[PDB]
Amino acid sequence: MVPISPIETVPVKLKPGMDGPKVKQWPLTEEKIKALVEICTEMEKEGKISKIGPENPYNTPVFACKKKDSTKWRKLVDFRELNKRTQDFWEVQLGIPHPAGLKKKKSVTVLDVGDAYFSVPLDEDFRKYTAFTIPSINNETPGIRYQYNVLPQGWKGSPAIFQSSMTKILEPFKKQNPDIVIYQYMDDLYVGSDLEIGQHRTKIEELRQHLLRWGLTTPDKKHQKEPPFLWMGYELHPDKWTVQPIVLPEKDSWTVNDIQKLVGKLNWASQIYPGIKVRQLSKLLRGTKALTEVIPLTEEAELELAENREILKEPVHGVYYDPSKDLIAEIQKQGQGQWTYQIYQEPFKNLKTGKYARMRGAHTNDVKQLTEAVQKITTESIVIWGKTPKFKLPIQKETWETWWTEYWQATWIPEWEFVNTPPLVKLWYQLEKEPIVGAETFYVDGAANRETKLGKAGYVTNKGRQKVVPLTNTTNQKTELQAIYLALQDSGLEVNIVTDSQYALGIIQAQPDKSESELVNQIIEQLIKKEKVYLAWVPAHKGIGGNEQVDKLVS
Amino acid sequence: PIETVPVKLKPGMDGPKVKQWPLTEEKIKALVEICTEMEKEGKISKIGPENPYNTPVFAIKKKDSTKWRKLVDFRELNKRTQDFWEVQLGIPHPAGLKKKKSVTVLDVGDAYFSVPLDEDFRKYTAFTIPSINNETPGIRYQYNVLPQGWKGSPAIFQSSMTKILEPFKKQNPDIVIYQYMDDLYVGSDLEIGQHRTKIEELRQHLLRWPFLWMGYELHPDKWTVQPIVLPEKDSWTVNDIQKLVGKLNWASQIYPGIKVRQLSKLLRGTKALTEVIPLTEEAELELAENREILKEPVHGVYYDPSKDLIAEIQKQGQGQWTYQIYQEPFKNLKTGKYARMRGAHTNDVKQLTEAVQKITTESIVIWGKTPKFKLPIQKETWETWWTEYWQATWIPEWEFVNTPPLVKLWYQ
DNA sequence: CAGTCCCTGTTCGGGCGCCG
DNA sequence: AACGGCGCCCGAACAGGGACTG
Ligand SMILES: Cc1cn([C@H]2C=C[C@@H](COP(=O)(O)OP(=O)(O)OP(=O)(O)O)O2)c(=O)[nH]c1=O
Ligand SMILES: [Mg+2]
Ligand SMILES: [Mg+2]
Repeated sequence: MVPISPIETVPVKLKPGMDGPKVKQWPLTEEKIKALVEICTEMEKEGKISKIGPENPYNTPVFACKKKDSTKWRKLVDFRELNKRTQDFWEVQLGIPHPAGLKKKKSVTVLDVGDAYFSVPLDEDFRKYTAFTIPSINNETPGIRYQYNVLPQGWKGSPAIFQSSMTKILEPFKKQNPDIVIYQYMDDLYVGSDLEIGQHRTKIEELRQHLLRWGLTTPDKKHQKEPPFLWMGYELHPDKWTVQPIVLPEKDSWTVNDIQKLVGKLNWASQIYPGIKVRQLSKLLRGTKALTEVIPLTEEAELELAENREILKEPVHGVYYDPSKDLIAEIQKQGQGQWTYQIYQEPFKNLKTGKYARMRGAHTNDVKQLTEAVQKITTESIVIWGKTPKFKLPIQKETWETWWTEYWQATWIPEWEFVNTPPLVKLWYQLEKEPIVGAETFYVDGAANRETKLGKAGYVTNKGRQKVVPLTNTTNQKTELQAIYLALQDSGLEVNIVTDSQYALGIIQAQPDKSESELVNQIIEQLIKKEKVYLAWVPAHKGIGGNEQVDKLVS
Repeated sequence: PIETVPVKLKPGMDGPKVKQWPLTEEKIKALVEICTEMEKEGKISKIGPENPYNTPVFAIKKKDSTKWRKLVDFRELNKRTQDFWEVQLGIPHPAGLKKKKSVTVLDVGDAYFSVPLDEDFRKYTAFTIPSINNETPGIRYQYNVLPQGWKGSPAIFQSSMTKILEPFKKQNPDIVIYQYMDDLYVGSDLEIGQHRTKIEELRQHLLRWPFLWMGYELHPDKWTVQPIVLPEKDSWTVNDIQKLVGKLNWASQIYPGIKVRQLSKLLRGTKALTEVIPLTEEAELELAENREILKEPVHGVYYDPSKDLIAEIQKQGQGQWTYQIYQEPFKNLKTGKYARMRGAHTNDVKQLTEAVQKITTESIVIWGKTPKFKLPIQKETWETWWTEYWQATWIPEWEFVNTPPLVKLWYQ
């Protein structure tokens, strides 16, 4: 006979055709034995745990670690076999609140519900599926077995039920206090208002008593009444916010698992520290699949790490969101596919920063990557503030106009303006739209054998110029690119080039300025030196012009 | 007082589990206001996390409308109930709708809110309203009545719809009425004044039983086709003939009678691209014959109702967009071109959005189906912006391609 | 006509950061 | 040694289209 809590239960079923958990206990140290027998006794008197008998043919072990670095201990059940047989839940947590999205509030209070999961009831017909034994001695007393009447910590359905139950309890209070903002993340409650300090504590106590009607306690231990507030890993001040101090490890010999933690902290630091790069550090995590393997720091990864530590020296901070002012996002090119941005409303008062350094595609250009960074910032801004910022981009209006109007794919950038901060993004060459009068016409081609991997590449021109170059360990695609490279090497500043390679033409027409292929990079270098280049395509094996002639040479 | 029609998923399929994407501030505020009124009216109810199903939701404004409309992306749920709205209770497609002079599209989705939904099926209509900056967890609802945007809604209401439209169809035996999704397609050959007058009689006919005041007008008799055309120049260069042979060679996959013998003979040797080549007597003959074959229809091209429609779009530049609709490759059922749409010369995504909506509207009128689109755009670019410009209550299927134009096939 | 190859793309799961 | 959320950078597995060979 246990009392039913005021919180409405959540009906939890299991996957059909499956039963409950039947896993043997795990032998643990005697330190854990004297730290859980006292828990199952206190929770039994408080109605949070009921004792069962032989009519419950289930069992589940429970390993326990200490609480978040404090005097208390934490009990977590290994429901990994129960989760495999429990129904799936739709998570209602859609993201992480960011302090740059908080508005200015005169009064701020951060609460913390004590015993979050242990104050929300479990489904009545589901408590039987949570059986576990507690041996008082490691090898003497068999130990009486108990069950769970609330949400166990470790179950895959506990977080979703608590977040949904917490919302239903706050709904009547929020309806009675519309001007009060309540950021609800798990059990921590961020309460803010523009009321006076005196009247604010009044509504806080009203909220504390409202939650108490459902058995939710807000003890004075984690009650924050004055700045700086520690909320979501940040330091919240009345007019600014900052990340909690980030400590980077400084070792003499670096391994694989240490760089993974190093790049991780730098990613977390790049949300407010401008100009953080992790290109050369993450480049060390390629190929090697041994977490306990020493990796020497390259000269490029060492200078990158030294420049990151100096950024973290001077303390930085972000500001809060003002809906009355516009959102501005400015991007800088950091070189080698690296981009850094800042989002602000007033100049030099950054709400947050960030970086975009993803390299997608074998071949690309700065304009494509800038477009991708704009899309990343836009979606990030819609999550935090619900609107798109005005962009300040280091690309001329004329440059962008030339690219998007000529590209074969739909592409667009929201309302933006040019900012003159070098290095400016530009297109490094432009293919001609019509053939060039007076320029030599190169008919190029290349063939390769699938078996021997041997191939040829060359050209013939209207002036009688000709070349054939034998290649070893190549492909049909590589010889087609090589043929175009030969025509660019051996031509003047203006040249017409005829190929039958849809593969090669598709790469060059997209005006790439960087490539994972050394051959394509050499082709780009030649295309830049030229004054006019006209690429033309013809179907192969059709007796068309000099294409038929150069096809005989290389095949 | 209405028995709920039993609805079951296709055997071997589970309900939709699609994540909600971020919404702008004005869209969330619109949806919170709409869902509050629908909950007060019992159309939707709050649910918990024990419902593992989910379907995205956002808001749109139709053309020349300032009123927010709730739109659910039921695309995943629709193809998991395909044997319902196509085998059990299917809606026949009138072949004469495309022949009418004027066709008006009426929003009748609000009538679906009066029929209850099967209790065993309501869990698959779950959706989640997000919050700005994740201030609060997601607010989850599920539908208690027939939801807008679900292909099962017009199928169940079809029996109710027939009785409502029965007196009007007797009054006007020449008017063709087609129902697709939340819309009603009313076509007639009457004059513009006579047509709009009869449309208002149908509106009053529905009133005696929030977007019924709008009437998007179509003219399928004015819809055009964009054939493959060949350039006509006074002089031809080596480059001109190389492009012509490349275009005719690809066109031979559609018309097998196209020849390039007498034209490739003009390109004998290794000539400069800008060298002028006078067309021979036989080359004029072969080019004139090819121009006539491009006017002749393609052999054995007809619509198969059991196959899916596929639409490809090409960006041609300067506000020009071409498209082809087919079921089998090189067996196009329709080719067309759009120009000077909204966003021309400034916004590719708004134009591409508009083009997809026009092509889908035409497919609904001609065949009663929405095609699957092959969009010339990057996935991340489309998924960032397309809902900003969407003005339709349905959503077609689409995939993303990248085909560099080796030869301008549909627009020289 | 199939069956490969070459090349390039996306999907997903795990490493790490961070929150509770 | 647990659960859930989001982000990054990583590699393996997979899909898909042009092009050559039997
Ligand atoms: C930090 C943490 C948390 N949780 C779950 C449990 C309760 C809520 C909040 O955890 P908590 O605030 O740190 O402890 P809590 O149970 O609330 O007890 P109190 O310290 O608040 O009294 O999230 C978890 O399952 N694993 C974790 O590591
Ligand atoms: Mg707590
Ligand atoms: Mg070739």
